[PDB]
Amino acid sequence: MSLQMIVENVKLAREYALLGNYDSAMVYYQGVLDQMNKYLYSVKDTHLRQKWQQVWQEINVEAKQVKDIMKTLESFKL
Amino acid sequence: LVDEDAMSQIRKGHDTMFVVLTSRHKNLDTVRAVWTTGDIKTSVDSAVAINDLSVVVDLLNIVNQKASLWKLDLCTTVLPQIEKLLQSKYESYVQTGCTSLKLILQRFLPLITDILAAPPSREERLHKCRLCFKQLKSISGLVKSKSGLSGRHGSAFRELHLLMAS
Repeated sequence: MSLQMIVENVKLAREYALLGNYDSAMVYYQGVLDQMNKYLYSVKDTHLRQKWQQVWQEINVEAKQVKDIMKTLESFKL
Repeated sequence: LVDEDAMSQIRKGHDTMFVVLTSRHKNLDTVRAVWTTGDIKTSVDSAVAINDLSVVVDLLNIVNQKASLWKLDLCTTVLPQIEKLLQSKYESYVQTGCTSLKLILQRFLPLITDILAAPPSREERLHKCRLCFKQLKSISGLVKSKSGLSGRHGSAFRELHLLMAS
């Protein structure tokens, strides 16, 4: 995996989330977690494994926050 | 890039993201609790009082989807928010304001025009129409200040200028 691509996709996920484009934010969050999952699979260095797993946890936190915001927004009945 | 560099670049923004999204969700929950009463204007007023503009934007993106939920009174709250959004650096904020403005003009301009054209209970619908007109005139002045020269959001302001040329 390209680490530059992972960094870029985190930035885009966050930007869409900050701007209230939650649908696109979720695409990028789930997409970059898949990329980090594939990268972690290749990691043998135990120090790098621990550190990237921690990044994976933090991105999961943000992705879950967006999902829960979307659930609340969907609860606004018209 | 090296692993350490990539991870540093990613982690640098996490704390802010967590805090911003936590606060936004808290504020949306407050607004949602008023929304479920069915009092749409009070829900929007609560969002305005909280003063989290991202929450005003999220709420307008919802209400912009159903014009039938808009009462004349709601325009007196939304019009000032439109003026604020039209001055945003974010194209999506401007677009949300433009969408709300087009909805208001299509739904309420005929009524406003009729009320203001009447000869000298009813003084409350007249009062609301007079306020909406001054607020619309304020936005008209802003759009005219921004459309004589193509700006950051030139396309949106060209369209608004033509739409409000009445």
